[PDB]
Amino acid sequence: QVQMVESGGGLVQAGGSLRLSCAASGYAYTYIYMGWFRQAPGKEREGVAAMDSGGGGTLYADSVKGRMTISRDKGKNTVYLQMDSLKPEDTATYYCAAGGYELRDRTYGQWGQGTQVTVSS
Amino acid sequence: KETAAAKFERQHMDSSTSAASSSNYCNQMMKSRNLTKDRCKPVNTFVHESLADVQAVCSQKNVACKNGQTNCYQSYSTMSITDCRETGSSKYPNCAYKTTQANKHIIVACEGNPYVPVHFDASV
Repeated sequence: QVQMVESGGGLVQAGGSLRLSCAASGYAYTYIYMGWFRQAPGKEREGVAAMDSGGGGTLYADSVKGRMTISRDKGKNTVYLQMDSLKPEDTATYYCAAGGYELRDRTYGQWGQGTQVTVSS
Repeated sequence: KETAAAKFERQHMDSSTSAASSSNYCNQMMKSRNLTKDRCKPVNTFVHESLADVQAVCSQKNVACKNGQTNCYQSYSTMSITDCRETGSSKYPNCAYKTTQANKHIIVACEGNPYVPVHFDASV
């Protein structure tokens, strides 16, 4: 019943900036944590970034910290990922998730279908 | 080892009965569900609702868990529960409990695919 939508991916160029957007609708409460995970071809799904409903509790994977920024609208079930300078290693399917804790994949119960980001270099 | 989902069912589900009908319910169930084999578990709650109804809580209101983690879910409706609390004179191996039957909202921690309860957090 909850609609998880996430978008903004596609074929992009190394060095460019990119913003991914996610929203939940059909949920009558607030997801405390929302975040972004990604999975590159043949690799394990990994946590990228997460943030709580007050705009804090922010966490990043070591390999993306300083290179991407998560944000959320206050009072809302939205979350965003601003990527400052795409690297080849950022090619992956990016998933938004809601209702878990930090970057613990198994704790999240709502997932978008994933947006593919393919970085040319 | 037992899965987290199966452990929650063993430790916290009693869909066979609508309520605890005897003051010995906790003495019997704490023992029969294997909660007194390693030590007397001091506190435990059983939920007298269908498995489907309890699993549905993972799609209800997101709340914090008592330990500050944030993958807990509070039931929209009250549910039949039995709280088991070890008595003062209880001494392993004869673990003894006070049985309290009530109708309260439950809070569970949820994980996995399918997203199901893995811990019983609280009632309110």
